[PDB]
Amino acid sequence: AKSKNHTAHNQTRKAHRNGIKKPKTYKYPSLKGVDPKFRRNHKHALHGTAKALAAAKK
Amino acid sequence: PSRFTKTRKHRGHVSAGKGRIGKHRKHPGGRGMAGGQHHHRINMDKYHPGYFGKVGMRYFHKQQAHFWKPVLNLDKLWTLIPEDKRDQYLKSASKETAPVIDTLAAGYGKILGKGRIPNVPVIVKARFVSKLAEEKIRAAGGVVELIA
Amino acid sequence: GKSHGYRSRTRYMFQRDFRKHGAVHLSTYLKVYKVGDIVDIKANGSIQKGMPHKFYQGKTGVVYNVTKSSVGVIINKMVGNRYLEKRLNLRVEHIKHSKCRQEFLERVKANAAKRAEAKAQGVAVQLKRQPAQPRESRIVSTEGNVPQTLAPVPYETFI
Amino acid sequence: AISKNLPILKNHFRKHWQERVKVHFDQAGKKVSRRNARATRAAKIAPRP
Amino acid sequence: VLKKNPLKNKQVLLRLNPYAKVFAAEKLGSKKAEKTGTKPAAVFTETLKHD
Amino acid sequence: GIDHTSKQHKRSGHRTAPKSDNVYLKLLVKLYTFLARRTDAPFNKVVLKALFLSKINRPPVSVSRIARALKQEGAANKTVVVVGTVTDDARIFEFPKTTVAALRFTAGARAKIVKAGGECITLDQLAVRAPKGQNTLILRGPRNSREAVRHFGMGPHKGKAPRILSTGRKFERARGRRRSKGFKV
Amino acid sequence: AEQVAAERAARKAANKEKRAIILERNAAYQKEYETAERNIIQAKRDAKAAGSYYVEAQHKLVFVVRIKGINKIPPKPRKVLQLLRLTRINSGTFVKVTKATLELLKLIEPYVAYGYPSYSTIRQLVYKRGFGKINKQRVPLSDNAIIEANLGKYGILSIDDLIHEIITVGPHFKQANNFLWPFKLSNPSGGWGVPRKFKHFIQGGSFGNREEFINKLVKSMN
RNA sequence: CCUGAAAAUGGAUGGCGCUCAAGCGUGUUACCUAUACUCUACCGUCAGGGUUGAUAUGAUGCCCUGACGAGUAGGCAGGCG
RNA sequence: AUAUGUAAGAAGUCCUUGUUACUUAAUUGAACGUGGACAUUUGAAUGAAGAGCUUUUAGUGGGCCAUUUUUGGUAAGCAG
RNA sequence: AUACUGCCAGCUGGGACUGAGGACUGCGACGUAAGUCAAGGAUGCUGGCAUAAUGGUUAUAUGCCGCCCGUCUUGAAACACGGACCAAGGAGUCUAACGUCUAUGCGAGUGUUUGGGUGUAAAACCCAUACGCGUAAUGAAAGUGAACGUAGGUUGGGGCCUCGCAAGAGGUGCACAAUCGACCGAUCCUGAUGUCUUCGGAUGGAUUUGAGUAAGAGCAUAGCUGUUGGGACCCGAAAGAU
Repeated sequence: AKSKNHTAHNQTRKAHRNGIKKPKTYKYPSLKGVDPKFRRNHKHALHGTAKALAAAKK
Repeated sequence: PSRFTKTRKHRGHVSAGKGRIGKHRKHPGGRGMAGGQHHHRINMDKYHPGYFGKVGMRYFHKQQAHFWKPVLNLDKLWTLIPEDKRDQYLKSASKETAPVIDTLAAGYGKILGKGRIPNVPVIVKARFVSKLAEEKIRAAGGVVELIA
Repeated sequence: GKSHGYRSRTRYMFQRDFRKHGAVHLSTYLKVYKVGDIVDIKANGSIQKGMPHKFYQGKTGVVYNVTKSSVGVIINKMVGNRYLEKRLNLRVEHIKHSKCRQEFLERVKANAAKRAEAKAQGVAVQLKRQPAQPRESRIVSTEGNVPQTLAPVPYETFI
Repeated sequence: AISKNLPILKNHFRKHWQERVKVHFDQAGKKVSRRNARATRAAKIAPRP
Repeated sequence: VLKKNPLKNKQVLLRLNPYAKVFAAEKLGSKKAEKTGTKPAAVFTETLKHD
Repeated sequence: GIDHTSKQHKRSGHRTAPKSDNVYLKLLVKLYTFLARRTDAPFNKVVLKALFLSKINRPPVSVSRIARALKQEGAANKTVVVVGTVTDDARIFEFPKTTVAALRFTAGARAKIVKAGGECITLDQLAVRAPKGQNTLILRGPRNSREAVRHFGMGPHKGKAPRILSTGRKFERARGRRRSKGFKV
Repeated sequence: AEQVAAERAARKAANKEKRAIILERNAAYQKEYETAERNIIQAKRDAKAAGSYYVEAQHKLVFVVRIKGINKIPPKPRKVLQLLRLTRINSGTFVKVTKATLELLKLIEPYVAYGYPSYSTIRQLVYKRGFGKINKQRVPLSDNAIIEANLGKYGILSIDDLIHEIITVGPHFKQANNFLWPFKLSNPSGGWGVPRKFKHFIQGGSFGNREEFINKLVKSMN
């Protein structure tokens, strides 16, 4: 017995019930996937700023 | 109890909550862990990665008592000293009368250094010790004496 | 059987252009992309490395990573009932700066400039854009513009 | 047979386990019988410990 | 407890609109206007009456 | 007919009237509904809803957590307020003279506080001393560190603690968990 | 705290002062209304005098009433009817006329009748069926205090102040218009005047833009 | 409008019947009536609020305001036995 | 044509570096910063019925019919 | 000086349905000064009848409407299946191990109940062993084992810490989310003093990795729901075996 093969009928309606919300955005995205050379250097630069800031507001 | 169950609330409704089309049949997908590689693969892989196959070496006649080595962290070390004398020991922190902490007598095999003991000297009797836990104990003025 | 390869149904999408084949003009390699830049994706069919998937043709994203020849682009893709964050490693030939983005930045500076001029005198500059408004009343003079009367034409064959 | 995120269990009940089920209903009964046996036994050896 | 509609119930009308007294008294619903004979140009009637 | 934009007859989704049958908790609720309505103090509003919270949503607060809270600058003399149990921490060797208001204190927690010379008051005593929540510092315990939550969101490439009974070699450390056996997650 | 005359005298005096300025403002609106309509008339006469044609300004306000039920509406006009607050048949709202809102109206054309309301029908709409959205609740206007308590920060103190902000589309139209609950009109008292509603007004139907004939339809619906 | 235009029980512009129609094209109105719209009452649900006031009124009590109500499979709740 | 991506700002914008082991010929930049200048217009419209988020679990996993687009078929109350 | 259009907070009539709601308040109107009013919901007057007269119930008639229920199904009144009728019986249970949630006790602990002691005798009550789970992870393992920072920095963050009399900031920020770090184990590297010269072991690291640490949260009992094994919601094979 043959059945129905495929239809996207009702699929858009289902996807809109509690649906298509955009992904929540953040300040400070994850530094994964960015260049390690930039990541390694960024770690040193952020460290110095925290030390530099701490000295200023001692 | 029976009177709070939904079986009472399904009385009068034909299918008892199991549906008219796909009913409550006996074992529609197999029994127990059947088909875990075949038709339950989508569940096994999602929730139980690592389930199939073998990983390491075998150990015949493994006696669990051999590996009995409960750990005592340094932040918990002063809980072995009894409460009545504990206050006396911290306030009278001094060599030549340091409390003796028999860690094995309490039921611990190894002593780990989770850190921040007070600088009160303590004698710590242990079977096994961690490098940092002995380091921190000396910096508090105390010592670790290995007990068999 | 059915066929769904990486570049299926890309016959005209990845076609180069009419009288625009061959080597790419070098200004595309002179454009600079920083993290946060809004870029469009138009795949160049001559350059086969760092090629976006056909889904990403015409998609606009934000740069998050800058490598030797490529930029990481974040693109929101609709998968089912929610958008998923996708990260594209695209060579520069397949992207260009969004022009609307650059136009809005000029408005940001123009809005700040207009606020500076108005703050000198307080004339309610009203930086906010407005929709096209219904027309105001006007008077149409007829001198030299006498109305010319029109009628429906009769039907005729013209064959 | 296998369904949503749960611990995988091993309940060994594929034999005729229901025949070999012992409920210790006589916990109270055995304790009383044991104390009686201790009581009578001590009497028979009346001075002994 | 009960909504009363102005344009009926003159009392609720006067509560909302104190000017309803003046508008009524001066009959500003029926107010005359002065007249002056500003005649449209002869071209305007020729265009309208044009066949 | 109405073209409805949202679901009709939708319940609020927050708790009111705590699920507990404890009369003394209900007594504290009726006191703090009154305060949250007649005082305009935001402190009374959060205490009222905190009293509705379930046990997992009221994680314990150790005296260590309170001692760190009292080390905030300007916070040494504030009244530490916790809606739930205050537990005793043996990992500290010094406790300040603070006042702590809480639903419950463990024996060690209460003994620790009174020995340092402070007070262990309930939330009805705090209300008499601070009807507007003056000079208070609300302490909440760690809610995402309990055992159940580390299994939430479990799936491929999530790192979320499988639901497992026996732990060790040959208990889900194989195909699907390492590249030497098939693939890794 | 004897409290018989002192407190009530001040409140009535404050109410009396608010009435005097509402009276003064309503007189000014009537003068402005009458001036604008005559000035349009005078301009048409003057253009005719100088051989020219006076083109009246495009209407700035439309009243749209949903004339179709809620079943079988495609998603895009259904979204537009929701953003225009027309979720029931015969529900009506005012719309400030702009290209952004005109394109909205052309999308929902098969489902609504709209046009250019005059001052008379707006006054009658607000007086008869006027409800404010207050704390997400539909409370009848029925009093000047109810508008002043919710739109007084924008200077709208009376019902006529609210009507004025609608008829002559003012700077605070959006706040004044959204304050009004969507108008809930009846079916027309004498009918729709056509055998079939669901054709365009131009085609002898009922939907779409009927420019000034919305006044007859709305007044018979109100 | 007529011819073209033939199927099997007796027979169906729904039927009667209708011929300057009660037919057909069109225009103009008047009129009829849905569980729809407007208004009002009452039930319920949900939401938002008020209320520590007198020698009467447990504060999940009392009260105010608004909106809403189709339902198989199914879920939950409050109840009945 | 219809459909479709993005943007229309407080995580935004205007200073000789403040940091770095990255980068530059180079205080050149890159990224992230400290201090400074910006609530009724917070940088189109309309609406928003409270946002956002989590856990857990039922049923379902035979579909069918308008209009429009459309494939196979003479066609079908046919198949897709 | 008019069959058209628009407006009137213009006027004068004729019908219908409704009367919700306080032991005391509001907004207003009307005379130049006892106050009245159609102004936050019906009163006044007058009849007839204290009874099946109104009304409830039920039977019939009348007007209009109304296919037989359950089931499977896209679709049932079906020329689909079960059902001649009635009574009684008749179908998601209990247990072992559990997931979420919730309630309760105690809390870095928790669980008395194998047992012992008692007892008004399977109750109840009591017990300063052990054991289970938790308090440490990670690695196949041998093994090693969680703060040089106020248990870190950044963003947000409820609440808290002044008021100034109608724009109105700053400080502290323990839940939690995002993020950059730090610590423990594994992997891959460096291999210092020293030394049964072949052992020993980093302070130095790495787009590596862990179900980790980073001032514990768990243990126990109960309940709904869900899971697995069980006869497993109830009934039902053709078979197979001794």
